[PDB]
Amino acid sequence: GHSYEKYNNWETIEAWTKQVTSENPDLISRTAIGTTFLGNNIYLLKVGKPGPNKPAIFMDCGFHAREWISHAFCQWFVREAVLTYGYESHMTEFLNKLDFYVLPVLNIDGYIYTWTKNRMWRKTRSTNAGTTCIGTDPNRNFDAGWCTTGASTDPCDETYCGSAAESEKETKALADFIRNNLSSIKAYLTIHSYSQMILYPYSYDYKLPENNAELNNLAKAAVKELATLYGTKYTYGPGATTIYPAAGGSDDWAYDQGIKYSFTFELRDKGRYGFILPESQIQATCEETMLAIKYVTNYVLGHL
Ligand SMILES: CC(C)[C@H](NS(=O)(=O)c1ccccc1)P(=O)(O)C[C@H](C(=O)O)c1cccc(CN)c1
Ligand SMILES: [Zn+2]
Repeated sequence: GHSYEKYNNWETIEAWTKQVTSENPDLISRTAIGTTFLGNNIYLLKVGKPGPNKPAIFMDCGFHAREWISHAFCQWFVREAVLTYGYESHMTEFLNKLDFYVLPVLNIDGYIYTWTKNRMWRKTRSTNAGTTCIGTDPNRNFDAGWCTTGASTDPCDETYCGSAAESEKETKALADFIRNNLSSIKAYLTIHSYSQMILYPYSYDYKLPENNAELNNLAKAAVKELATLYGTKYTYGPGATTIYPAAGGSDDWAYDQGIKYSFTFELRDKGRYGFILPESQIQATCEETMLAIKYVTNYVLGHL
């Protein structure tokens, strides 16, 4: 069965998306936005109090298969939203005024592979012509300085950028959805681990975003709020200098679409456990991360 303080396999997460929706139809609707290479359904949960128009914030988890705390956070976020609506002032206004588009797992095929074969798998599980090597790095597969830096053109490498921008069914599905709903999406948030960072554009170039000062002030405030809960220290800044240059990322691509608030989160930890974060830290990690997400949400709403 499903637990919010354990890592859940896809079969369980899938059944969870159905159950949590069935149990909260006045706050959640579920749609599929596409299929993965291996035929799994890419679910999207629209969280919020239904109403005409409504702006939105898009958040995805599970870009990279082995980053299990990411998948855990999207689920945690959804429960928080539904349980506290009507009782906590901020979440109530949030869900009244806007929708969160939550995509609990993008790279489902890879996630399954980490459960069944190799816990440290990263990429998708699509085949590549002319080689036995499997998979593309989804966060090198977007049309943002595609494959110009921090990427590989070799299918056998962990940062393979693919045959072309959006060559992967999953990345195409996400890009198609965001393009189809551009007018309403005001912020883009993508969840990864590990390193304890909040990153903003650009990662494919050392150039700074037009609203760099605002984004830095936002990231700084968000990390301060996150630390209030358990003292967890994050760093923040543009992708290229805060971690390293990496072209083709979803956050850079979302920003260049005109989504002015675009962030990558790198959750716990700093490398003691790395990708293999113990389930005993799921609760604390998700709790402090909620604070930063809600802070960003509060800000974005005030600057519509
Ligand atoms: C521990 C994390 C820092 C992950 N890095 S990693 O798995 O150790 C790694 C190791 C070797 C090559 C590429 C990535 P990540 O979440 O996978 C970092 C991510 C990416 O590589 O896609 C990243 C890096 C630079 C900029 C961004 C923002 N678009 C995002
Ligand atoms: Zn990642």
